Amino acid sequence: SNAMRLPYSWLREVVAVGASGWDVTPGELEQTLLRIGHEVEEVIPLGPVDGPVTVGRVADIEELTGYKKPIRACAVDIGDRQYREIICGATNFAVGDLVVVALPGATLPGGFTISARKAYGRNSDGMICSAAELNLGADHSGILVLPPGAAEPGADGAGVLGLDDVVFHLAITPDRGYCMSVRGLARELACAYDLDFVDPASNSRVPPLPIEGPAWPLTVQPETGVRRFALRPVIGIDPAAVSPWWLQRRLLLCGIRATCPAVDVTNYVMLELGHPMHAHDRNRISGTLGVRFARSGETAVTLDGIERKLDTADVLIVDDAATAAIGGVMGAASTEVRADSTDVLLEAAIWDPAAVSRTQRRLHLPSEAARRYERTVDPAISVAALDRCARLLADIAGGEVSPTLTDWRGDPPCDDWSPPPIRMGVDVPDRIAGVAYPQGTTARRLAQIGAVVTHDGDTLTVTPPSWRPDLRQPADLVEEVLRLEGLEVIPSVLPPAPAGRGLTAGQQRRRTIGRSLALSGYVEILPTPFLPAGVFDLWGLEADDSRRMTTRVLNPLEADRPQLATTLLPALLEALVRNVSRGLVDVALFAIAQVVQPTEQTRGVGLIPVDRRPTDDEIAMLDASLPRQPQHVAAVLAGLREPRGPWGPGRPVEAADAFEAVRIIARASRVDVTLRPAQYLPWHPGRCAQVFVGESSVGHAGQLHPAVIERSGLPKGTCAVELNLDAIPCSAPLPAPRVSPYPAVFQDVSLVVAADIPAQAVADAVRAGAGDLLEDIALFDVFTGPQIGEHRKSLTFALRFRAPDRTLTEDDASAARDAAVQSAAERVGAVLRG
Amino acid sequence: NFPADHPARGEQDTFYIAPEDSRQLLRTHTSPVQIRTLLARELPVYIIS
Amino acid sequence: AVLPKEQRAEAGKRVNAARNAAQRSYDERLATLRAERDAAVLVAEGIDV
RNA sequence: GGCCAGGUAGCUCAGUCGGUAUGAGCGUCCGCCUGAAAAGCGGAAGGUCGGCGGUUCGAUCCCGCCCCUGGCC
Ligand SMILES: [Mg+2]
Ligand SMILES: [Mg+2]
Ligand SMILES: [Mg+2]
Repeated sequence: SNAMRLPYSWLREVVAVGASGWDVTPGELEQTLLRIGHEVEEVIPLGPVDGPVTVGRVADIEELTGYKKPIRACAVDIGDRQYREIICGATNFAVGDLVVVALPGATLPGGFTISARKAYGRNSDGMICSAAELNLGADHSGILVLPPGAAEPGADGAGVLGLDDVVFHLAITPDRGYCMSVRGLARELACAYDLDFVDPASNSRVPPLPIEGPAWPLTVQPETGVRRFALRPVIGIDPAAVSPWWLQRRLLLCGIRATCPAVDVTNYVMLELGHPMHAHDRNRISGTLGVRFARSGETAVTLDGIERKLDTADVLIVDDAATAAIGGVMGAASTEVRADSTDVLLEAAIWDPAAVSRTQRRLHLPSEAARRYERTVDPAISVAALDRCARLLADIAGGEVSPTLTDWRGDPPCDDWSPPPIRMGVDVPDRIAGVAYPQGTTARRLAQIGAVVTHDGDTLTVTPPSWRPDLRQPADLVEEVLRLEGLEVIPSVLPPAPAGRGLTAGQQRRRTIGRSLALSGYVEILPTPFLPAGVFDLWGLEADDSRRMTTRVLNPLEADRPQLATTLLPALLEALVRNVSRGLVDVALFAIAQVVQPTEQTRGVGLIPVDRRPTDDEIAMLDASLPRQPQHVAAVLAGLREPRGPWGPGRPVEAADAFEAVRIIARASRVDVTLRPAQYLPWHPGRCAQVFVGESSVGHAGQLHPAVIERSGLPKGTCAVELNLDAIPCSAPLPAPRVSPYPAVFQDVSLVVAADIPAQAVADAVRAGAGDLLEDIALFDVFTGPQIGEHRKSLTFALRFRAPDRTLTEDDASAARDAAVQSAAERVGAVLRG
Repeated sequence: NFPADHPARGEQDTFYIAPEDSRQLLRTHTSPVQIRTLLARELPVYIIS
Repeated sequence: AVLPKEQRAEAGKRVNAARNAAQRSYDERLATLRAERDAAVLVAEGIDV
């Protein structure tokens, strides 16, 4: 879209007008372009060839028959008294055409040695070359046919084709539309090398043609944003005429195919000056040419034979019969130049950049003209580019330029396209660059790029040229001085940053959670925000599940994955499947990223004027229109949790491993969490815990549902955990332990409870009854023998009692144990074992 | 300073949030975070996103 | 496949109706056994979380 | 955007323009074997041939639309 291809010979030619003898190596030219801000995507040298590669004329053709595809035994005149008999398989040439012949002993790019061959029962004393085989172009369906008069038979092929040239592929930034031509790039090189520039669009290079009257009746609606519209006829062109080889070659090297002299000239001048041109068959124009907007539902068939559905924002060129062109994009087939066109009306117009951009994007037409208008075309060279086209076409097509000219320049007519002047201090570029440039550096560089600078003491008044609409503010001028003086002269000094506060508590906690999970055996992945197709249908989630309320992307890379992630599990499970499916069956993955949980339908906020600061209410409105995006931590486990070794066969992943992942995240966050049984898909309802911080729910953990595992292709027993880190408050505890020097008392209590009673509820009841003497409690036995009873279990806890100021007796600890026993009997219905 | 209907913004292909013309998208850069910092914090600002 | 061409239409129509009845009985039985599994997963595999 | 090429087992890929993909290599499982393994030998399981419809007694195969990669401009 921003590509600009041009040969170095053409680029050197324009620079050399004002700098005779200027010539640089392609390596130095590449560095200079990069140093001033022009990215060189590729440097493609033509050829090279060696040996007998000459121009020939096909004098006779013999159609060798009897084979699958037609073969031609050709007699080629290479400029001597002995015609060479060459076999060829191409069919895009006739007797009398000029071709490029590689004779035996020649070398073609790359390393292809040419010699006499015995093909199709004949003797091939050479080879007729194609554009691709000569490294001149990409055409390979046929051989290269030079236009008549390009060269005589026997001329050096490398010289006629200009294989010593070098093609430069540039990527022009959208702020330098003036560089999408040989004119602008030559001006840039003239600035970089401090040379005198002769503008190829000036009146000296393009002397104006006569203006004796109107060329065609024109009605322009100014609401379409057109700044200029010029018309000049060229009558009496020869339909049999063809563009000379020097013109077709420069078009080919610039990436444009030659068709007819009328169109070839318009493309050539567009590449030379930067003003897109179009040739209309004047004999097919019916009445007054009108420039207006397209009406609703109006259609137009462009010159490629495709019907275009137009919009009311599209600028059209119409007559009394039909639409003549899509303003600034592509002409129509009605007034298109054909093989029998004798009278041509040339169009030179300056369209609105924004209107052309919207039209060419809606119709998917990034033409050579469109991608130049949307980057602003110099409105001052329209007649210059027009006269350049007329005089060139009349010379090569044997036509005659009409002395008539229509030049609509607005209402009222604009005779000066100068942008508004800019006031800037003379030392402003010095301050931004941190360099003390020599005296007059800012004024000299701004005058090189075509601006007029006047001095008012210490303040400069700069008026940029018409081809530089990117220069509106003093900062735009600063870039011009800094880039032409070279950014390498800017020194390296460290800024005076104030004392900072470092990482926030949330940023610090995110590191600690990542370290703890990694040191515990989990492998971090980068979760993709795009959800897999129908993953919630695989999970069996209800239609009203909050996780289904997703945010969808209009243009995703995969159309079946438009929704954004409300949970981190689908990305982890997809990464889990990748590892397991590739031989890594024992894996524990984790991720820390945000989710997208909207609270309403996608509602946007209008454009706030950027000329001021948005008010605090407008900032709060922009935040309320965005979906909630909290930080989540999640993990998935499958296979062996502990690997096998000399200790034993290892331990497969169980739900407790996911529960332990919760306590690892909790300890890393320095918060206390509680786990409670919950039924929450996609987890196993009997092996799923809901994690709470105090009384706020922060996530779930456990083993996944066996049905979800089957439908998702997951390993059996797969476990998962997901927590909302934003729902976990950042804690900064300040403990003050009192280490008691007195001995402890060790006792064990065995309590029998119902099977559904959580072991933590019993421990919490024991602590609540034991009091402050209880220093530690730990479960170490869960017995479900037949002497316990059906649906009942026995729990044995190790108790450690210690007083802070005395030595306890066994009765003192037993009194605390008995009080703990009564508390368990009252809260969880525990019965003392016995 | 992205101009609308311009190659400096139109060519910047962005994951836009459905439906069309919602003025909501997936960020192509963390520069909007730099905009929020200038609106929220006092000068001078030395921030990394 | 090895049957004569004149007999593939009649015999093939009776083969499909037979295997569709077996496939029909299998699909609903698969759903019934999966429903019983989903109904008997909470209690038969419950743990102390 | 047209015309081709493709999406096939857990992985990497063959192969079929109508009734069995007598699929390969590796991966999974069983036996002989070992204290337990692997290799070796002997064997099995697993694909609804990209998705949704259509034609047909019957579609990986033919038709339409759509999704995803490659070639091509
Ligand atoms: Mg600039
Ligand atoms: Mg595969
Ligand atoms: Mg074995």
